[PDB]
Amino acid sequence: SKILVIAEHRRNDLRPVSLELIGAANGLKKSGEDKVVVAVIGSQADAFVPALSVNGVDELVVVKGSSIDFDPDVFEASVSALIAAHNPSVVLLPHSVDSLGYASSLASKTGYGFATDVYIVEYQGDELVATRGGYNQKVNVEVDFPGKSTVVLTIRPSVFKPLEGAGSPVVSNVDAPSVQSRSQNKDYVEVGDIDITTVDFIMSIGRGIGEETNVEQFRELADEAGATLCCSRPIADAGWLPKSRQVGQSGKVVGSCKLYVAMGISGSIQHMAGMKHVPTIIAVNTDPGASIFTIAKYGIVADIFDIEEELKAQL
Amino acid sequence: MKILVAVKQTAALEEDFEIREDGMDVDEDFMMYDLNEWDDFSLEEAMKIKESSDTDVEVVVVSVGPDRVDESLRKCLAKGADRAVRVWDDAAEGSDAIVVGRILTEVIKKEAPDMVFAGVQSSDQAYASTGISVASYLNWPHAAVVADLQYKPGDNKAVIRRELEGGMLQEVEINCPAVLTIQLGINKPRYASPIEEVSLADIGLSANDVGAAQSMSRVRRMYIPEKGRATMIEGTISEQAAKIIQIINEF
Ligand SMILES: Cc1cc2nc3c(=O)[nH]c(=O)nc-3n(C[C@H](O)[C@H](O)[C@H](O)COP(=O)(O)OP(=O)(O)OC[C@H]3O[C@@H](n4cnc5c(N)ncnc54)[C@H](O)[C@@H]3O)c2cc1C
Ligand SMILES: Nc1ncnc2c1ncn2[C@@H]1O[C@H](COP(=O)(O)O)[C@@H](O)[C@H]1O
Repeated sequence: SKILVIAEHRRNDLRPVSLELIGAANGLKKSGEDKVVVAVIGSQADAFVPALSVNGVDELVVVKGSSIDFDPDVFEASVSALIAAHNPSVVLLPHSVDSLGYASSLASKTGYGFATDVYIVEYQGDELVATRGGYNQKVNVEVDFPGKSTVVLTIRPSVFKPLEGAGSPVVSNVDAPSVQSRSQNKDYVEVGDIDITTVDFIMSIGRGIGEETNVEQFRELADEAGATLCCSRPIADAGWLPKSRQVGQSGKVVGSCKLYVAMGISGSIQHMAGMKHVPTIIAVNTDPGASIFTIAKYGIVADIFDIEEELKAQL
Repeated sequence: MKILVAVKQTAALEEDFEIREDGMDVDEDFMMYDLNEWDDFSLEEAMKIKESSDTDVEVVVVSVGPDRVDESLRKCLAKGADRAVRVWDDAAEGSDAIVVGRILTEVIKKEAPDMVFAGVQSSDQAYASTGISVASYLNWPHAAVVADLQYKPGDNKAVIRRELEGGMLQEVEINCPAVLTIQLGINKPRYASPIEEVSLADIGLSANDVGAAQSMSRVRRMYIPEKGRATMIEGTISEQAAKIIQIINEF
């Protein structure tokens, strides 16, 4: 059998989720003799052969299509042709913004199994069994794929461990199917900064703060504590704090932080992406069912305004 | 000019919910229903286009769901949607994102809109699949995770910005009509807190086209997993705050 992994790159750099999928694939395959095939797609993708010539890769396919970076029409056509060529039992995509632009289009056309944002996967006997979340991550939903010869999964980032070491895949080159894409990529853009929240001590505010006039008391709490003030997405979407202070998947990963104090933040997957590595996490939230409590070291089920005022008094 | 916005009424769970006796879903008694958070933004974006245009723009919201979904659709009309369409038959129970994609497409073929907007994902199941499935069945141009849209009614191209990991955006020029999945923050919905009924027969589908049997995954069970547990600090505000300060210093 073969497992097909689609790598991901952007702005000349390989995204590290690629190596996570290679670990996942190697953990998943049923026998030592099964092969892991990795594809990298892009008009300049030969550049990535060194970075993808790693432990666990049996075959590496460079697909040259019409665009440098991701294009949904090019990726759908290319991945379709790879599945045809390699007959994989399982195809692993990252559950990434790029994959959102085509994975479910690729699955709609076909007789394939499909599930997204998967964080457990195994074979039981010959049966592939995948688990994903339900009801805002309050349950696990365990699924299988009856009678499907090919299953496409998108895989949650930061769950599967990459393998260590070099490898020696058979490298090949193919052209993408000649598809004129219905979109064209234009500039990358960084939107219109004082601090870089690759800092040590963070107090982070979420939607629980209620109204923009409540931001100031937290900025004063962080001031006096010696913390940097960050936020979850709704605060920055509202313009209440700059996008530069946003923690999470489409904000920053707070790589240097040792103490992160999350106030009125539910702990969405996307927020956790930015901060779940922090050694000491304190959550202050009036909802005991909040996901944030599943990663916090310390939990306080209390009103954030009452804690903030007391905290400022005691300091 | 017509913009069609697919909307979902999502379910959130009350505290102390339980799994059904068959183990395939949560007990319905613990569900609270409301419009998906992404759909506030998608609807507001359609309404911004209507407002900017000196020409006429019909904004139609469409949802596939049972009669509870009327509550959410009526609220969409009250906020300025021109028309609201609900599609359902009992045989559609358990239809996954790809099947919902198929049903929405049958409606869109009859409506023949100029753009289709869907949310990036649902707050309940977070498939992040439905809108791009519709694109596939329509064979239309598409882009996911749209944070900005520059579009005039009847143009044959639009410029979008898609939101990437880390904060960067990518400008993309896309052929129109297109399906776009719309991201949080693209705008600020201004109203922050009859319905046309369509059957499967009306859109040329049958029982064998829809439902759990036609879905791309089969649910084996749903269950409440063992998750990480925090050290809960009990006591008064003063001690909870004292606890925090003792933590801050040891650091
Ligand atoms: C592709 C994509 C990218 C995303 N990127 C990011 C990202 O980079 N960063 C990010 O943060 N999110 C991101 N999200 C958005 C994410 O899905 C959530 O919408 C967001 O994280 C929720 O923010 P929140 O926890 O502040 O609000 P909510 O989920 O509304 O939680 C507010 C919390 O405040 C609590 N609360 C209310 N009042 C009080 C009180 N008086 N005292 C104590 N607690 C109180 C509530 O109990 C609740 O738990 C992304 C989503 C998508 C799909
Ligand atoms: N039952 C439904 N009726 C109409 N639109 C839906 C339905 N389910 C999902 N959607 C659309 O898809 C988005 C949610 O994404 P997903 O996570 O893929 O279901 C919603 O915001 C809607 O635009």
